[PDB]
Amino acid sequence: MREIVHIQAGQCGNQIGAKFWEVISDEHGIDPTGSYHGDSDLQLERINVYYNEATGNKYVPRAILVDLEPGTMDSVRSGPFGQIFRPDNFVFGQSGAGNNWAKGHYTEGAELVDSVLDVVRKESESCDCLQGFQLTHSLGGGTGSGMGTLLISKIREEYPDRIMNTFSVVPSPKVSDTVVEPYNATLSVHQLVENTDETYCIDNEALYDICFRTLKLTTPTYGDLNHLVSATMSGVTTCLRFPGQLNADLRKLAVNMVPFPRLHFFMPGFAPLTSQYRALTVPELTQQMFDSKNMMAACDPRHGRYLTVAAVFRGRMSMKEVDEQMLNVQNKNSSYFVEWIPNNVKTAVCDIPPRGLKMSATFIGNSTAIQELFKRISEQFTAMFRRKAFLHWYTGEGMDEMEFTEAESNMNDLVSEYQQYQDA
Amino acid sequence: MRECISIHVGQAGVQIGNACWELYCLEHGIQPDGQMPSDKTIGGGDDSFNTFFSETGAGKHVPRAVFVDLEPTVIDEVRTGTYRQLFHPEQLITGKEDAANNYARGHYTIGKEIIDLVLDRIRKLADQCTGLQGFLVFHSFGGGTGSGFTSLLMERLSVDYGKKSKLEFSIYPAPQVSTAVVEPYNSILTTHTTLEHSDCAFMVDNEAIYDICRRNLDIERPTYTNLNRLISQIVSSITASLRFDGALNVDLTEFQTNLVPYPRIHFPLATYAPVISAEKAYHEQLSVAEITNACFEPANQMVKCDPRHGKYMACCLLYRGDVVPKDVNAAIATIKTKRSIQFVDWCPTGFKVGINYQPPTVVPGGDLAKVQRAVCMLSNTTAIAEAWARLDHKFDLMYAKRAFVHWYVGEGMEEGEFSEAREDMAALEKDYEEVGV
Amino acid sequence: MEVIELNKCTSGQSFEVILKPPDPSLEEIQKKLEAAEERRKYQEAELLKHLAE
Amino acid sequence: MYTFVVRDENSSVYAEVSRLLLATGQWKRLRKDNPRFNLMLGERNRLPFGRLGHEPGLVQLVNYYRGADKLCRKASLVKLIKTSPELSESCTWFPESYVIYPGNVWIAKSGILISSEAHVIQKYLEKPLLLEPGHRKFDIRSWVLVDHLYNIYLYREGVLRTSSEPYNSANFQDKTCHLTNHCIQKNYGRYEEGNEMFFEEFNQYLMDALNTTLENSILLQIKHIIRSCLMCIEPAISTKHLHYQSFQLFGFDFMVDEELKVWLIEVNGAPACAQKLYAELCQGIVDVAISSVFPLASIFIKLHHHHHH
Ligand SMILES: Nc1nc2c(ncn2[C@@H]2O[C@H](COP(=O)(O)OP(=O)(O)OP(=O)(O)O)[C@@H](O)[C@H]2O)c(=O)[nH]1
Ligand SMILES: Nc1ncnc2c1ncn2[C@@H]1O[C@H](COP(=O)(O)OP(=O)(O)CP(=O)(O)O)[C@@H](O)[C@H]1O
Ligand SMILES: Nc1nc2c(ncn2[C@@H]2O[C@H](COP(=O)(O)OP(=O)(O)O)[C@@H](O)[C@H]2O)c(=O)[nH]1
Ligand SMILES: COc1ccc(CNc2c(-c3ccccc3O)nc3ccc(F)cn23)cc1
Ligand SMILES: [Ca+2]
Ligand SMILES: [Ca+2]
Ligand SMILES: [Mg+2]
Ligand SMILES: [Mg+2]
Repeated sequence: MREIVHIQAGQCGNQIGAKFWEVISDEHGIDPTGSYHGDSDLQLERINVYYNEATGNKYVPRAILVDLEPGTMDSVRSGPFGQIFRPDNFVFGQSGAGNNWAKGHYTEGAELVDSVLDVVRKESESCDCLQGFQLTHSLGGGTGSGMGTLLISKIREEYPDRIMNTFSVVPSPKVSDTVVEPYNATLSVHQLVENTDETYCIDNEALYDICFRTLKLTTPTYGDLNHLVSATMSGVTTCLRFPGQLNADLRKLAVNMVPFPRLHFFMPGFAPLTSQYRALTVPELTQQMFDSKNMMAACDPRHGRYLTVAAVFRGRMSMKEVDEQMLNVQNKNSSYFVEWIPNNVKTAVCDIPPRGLKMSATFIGNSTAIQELFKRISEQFTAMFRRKAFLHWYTGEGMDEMEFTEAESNMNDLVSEYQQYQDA
Repeated sequence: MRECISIHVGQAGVQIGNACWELYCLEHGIQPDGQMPSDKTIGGGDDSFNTFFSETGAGKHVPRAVFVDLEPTVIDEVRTGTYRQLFHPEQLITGKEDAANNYARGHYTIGKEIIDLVLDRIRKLADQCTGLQGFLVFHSFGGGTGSGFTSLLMERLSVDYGKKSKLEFSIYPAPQVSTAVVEPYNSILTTHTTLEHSDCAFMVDNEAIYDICRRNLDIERPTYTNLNRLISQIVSSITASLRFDGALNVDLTEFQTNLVPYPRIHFPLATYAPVISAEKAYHEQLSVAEITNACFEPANQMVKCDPRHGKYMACCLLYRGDVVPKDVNAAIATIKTKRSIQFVDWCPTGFKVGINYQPPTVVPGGDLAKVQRAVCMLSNTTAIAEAWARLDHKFDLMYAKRAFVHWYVGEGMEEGEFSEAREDMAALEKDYEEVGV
Repeated sequence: MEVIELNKCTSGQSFEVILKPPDPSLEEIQKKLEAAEERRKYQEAELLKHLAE
Repeated sequence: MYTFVVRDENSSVYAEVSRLLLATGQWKRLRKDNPRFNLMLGERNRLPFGRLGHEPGLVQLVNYYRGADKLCRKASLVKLIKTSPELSESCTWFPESYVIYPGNVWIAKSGILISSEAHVIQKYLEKPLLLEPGHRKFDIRSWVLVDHLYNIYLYREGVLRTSSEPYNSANFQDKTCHLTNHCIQKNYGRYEEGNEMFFEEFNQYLMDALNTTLENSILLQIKHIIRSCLMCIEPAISTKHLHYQSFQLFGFDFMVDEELKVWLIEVNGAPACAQKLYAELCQGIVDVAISSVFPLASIFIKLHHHHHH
């Protein structure tokens, strides 16, 4: 198990997905045209996980870029690292999806999906041992949300034994394109609960607050939020992209993180938060990554309990000190980790730090406090749905009110299920 | 002589085999290409070391070893590494997809598709043997392959070679170094399915070995390299009598007869001394009395537990180096008057001693210091059930909530096999308690 | 303290000292491996039937 | 910020040690099935000693010494004394005792039978020491605390648990005058409150009535019996060089005969303290047994005697 196939869908999907390929291409010594001008052999040892080798020792991202309009994807080709992506993997429609889940899932996107699956199958075939798929998308618009979840469903049909990962950007009124976002998100969460093994919940609420409160950006752009997203994505893929004892794969992650199959919504965290000169001591990384202020999902982990945790330290540091500090927070806050999964915190260290920082920590948590996120979206949803507001946009593409009711019910069930283990 | 086949399954089994076979080669004077200058019968022999090595007409000495991993990366390091020419490609078996820390994936799913390839390569070695005794199996309790694929192999080895002895070398899981949360499920699952098929099993608790490395070798944070090099000295102590001239534990049946009167209770506690740092400038060499006494300290055991609050059914002192009978008896005399060494009413309170004059060999540029004398005590004490109770509690905790169970079921297994396995262990713990009080 | 069965050779010596006296078949196996492939294959059919809906 | 768990709800002593610990700021309590504790305050039956000291990052301490039951069950204490060379069959301070399973007066116990006709049978002390005015029997209770280093700490306040009915040679069935237990009595508190005479008082009585002191006539022999019993089992129970550590509180019960000779009746593995003496004892447990292992931001005598021979 090595090769992953990456798909990015919609405005958000392709914006954050572009930053991901920018960040990791720098980490693996690949340049804006595709050539390797590195220095360490550790950079190329598992370059195969995310890149294909090409004619002339070029490395080509195993990346499929999907949108229902060409706006965002002409920007990706324009932008700093655009010329690296394989041009056949740009698969785009013309009319877009108007922030409408139904258009993504049932009408506009249905027209386009079979072409995306031909590129998926192309990349899937020239793979020694495919472990799975990761998708970047938001849940709030129509393409990345509705079409994205349509893809997932199709990929599962054709490759029912491979892993499915999402980086799924959850919406907030604090960073809001349209009033129908809670609808779109609730329709997609219903899909994600059934058809993914792992989902990283990137809440835009949490990114806005990190940007505002902790980084002193008064007027935060999507660029400022995506700076935080690509550093988190860099962190939660480190163990796949580098060595050397942890034979870490997506299946192993799924097995150890997910005690119950529907409860696979991970809260990510990063330390230190940036946009420095003083490197952080291991105690500080350990305090910071576990801090609510450093979570990429707007949930207080003190309101819930940690089912499982996976922590990843980057830089040159004492592993003695890393165990000591990781054991200190467990022993000093033991009520917040479930007694009925012994040794639920697993920690790893990797010598290569990220660009900029001498040392950093990335956190992956399956906390029951994630319910707060689904409760927040369940509330915004009901505010509108109890008066059937804005529904005509969805019923005009053939959807029924019963489908909204179903979806509202699955999410509220998810919330009940997370609440069940907080009290056990 | 009668030949022995070593089988190494999973990362843990394979890396520990590497460490053992390296050490075996240094001990017998065999070199990385397979040449053994001191051997004069070229192309064959029935010497003690031939139990573990075969010979080619070119003069190469070849392990009676099979390495098996469901994924290639760890066995690739044997293929491309310092002892690459030592092994024959057909001895080294790899898949493409590991068991993902899941007993049931390694046993039922990925197991099924490779069991016939492995048993065929085992038969290729068995058919070079004039009188096979049986098997030494190396594996982890906690890995998906180590647990899951091992237990299917043990089931088949009983069917295909029913008259032969099977010894287990087993790594009991330790949270300090453990890369998975479901090892308690994997360990109880494999222990149940393997119990009737193993004749004698030596548990090694990574916790114990890791603390031995911190405390006695001054290693800040022990790697697998550190743990394994220490484990191979212990393994080597135990298997030396199969590879050298002597009259104790000369075949695999004698391990069972000396160490295992009641056959389900077949988990002997290994204790080992002395472990001394190669970076220690000044070391006062320890005597027979001192190191025989070190064998009744819990801090030197392979599993942490308290033999004082238990009973022995057998003890075996395996000395290496400058030791003579009368020094051992004088040490045994002293120790009996101090310590709590209560035996079971039906067994003779005694010790079977074995001494080999050649002192322990150590890997050059390794962590262990060369010593004038070392000893490995093999005692079947009821105190080792402490290890089962801990592992059983951790299983109870997770299983009450059905946590992670769905991953196993999804590979075809039945929720029933969990409580079935756990009831056998419940019975196992109750057997130890009868004998022990 | 009686020191019985003393055997010596040039590479070592051994003795006892006494302080005080007192399997399923190839059918059954290939069967239940295949019953777990039944249930694996049922589970996957139910998935593909649900996806067909 | 040390952590602990409580698993005996009946311990009056360790209810108070629990309360004293919380009211500090540096000790948090946890739920009984959390593994991540420094201190266990464990259970009387089936304490899982084989799960302690396997939590990386925590030092673990427990308030029982595994194996100490060999001193606290009566049947095994008789067996330990008869069989151990350091307190032989010719042990001058233990009542001649025998074990058979389910001046020649005896007692039987583990419902109690004092007779000559008829578990453990034990010689009955026909001529015990009697307190005047009263003409009445008593037993002494000494509290002893063994820490993690096997220091043996005798607590300076013992207690006489008195009888309050004149003692009778010819009449054995009347239990209020022969059995001096604090329960069996409830003249319950005629001569002293609750049938308890502490040491300052009992010393003065001896001074006045017998022309001696408690130290010389009784306490030297108590200190010798405690030190002899615990040093005997030390190799079998010491937790020096072990992966978890133990302390324990014991209650030794004594009888003084008419010529001032002390006899060991029984050792108790889960004793309760006397009402007055809780605060002073439970504080000293924290000082000596617990805070020695887990330091923060005397009332005992230490029993040690290295005579050279
Ligand atoms: N002593 C020692 N323990 C090891 C080694 N490798 C892994 N372990 C331990 O063994 C357990 C994990 O089992 P592994 O052998 O890695 O798993 P595997 O058999 O390779 O199976 P999968 O990876 O599940 O397919 C944990 O308790 C590890 O700490 C090693 O080289 N030496
Ligand atoms: N051999 C003997 N001679 C004189 N009195 C004796 C005796 N054996 C027991 N007794 C008396 O019987 C009473 C109770 O017996 P014992 O002390 O054995 O049981 P117990 O369980 O009540 C003590 P504890 O519960 O405090 O540990 C004591 O007050 C003691 O004085
Ligand atoms: N963090 C982040 N959120 C985004 C970005 N672009 C859009 N969003 C959010 O995504 C949602 C709208 O989805 P969008 O991707 O534009 O729609 P689609 O193209 O139809 O899939 C809203 O919640 C936006 O706030 C981005 O680059 N970063
Ligand atoms: C109980 O938590 C876990 C146990 C096992 C795994 C599998 N692999 C993995 C990972 C990991 C796996 C896939 C992708 C990204 C990752 O960062 N990160 C760690 C860190 C430590 C460690 F021991 C294993 N890790 C994950 C979580
Ligand atoms: Ca159209
Ligand atoms: Ca030869
Ligand atoms: Mg938009
Ligand atoms: Mg493996």
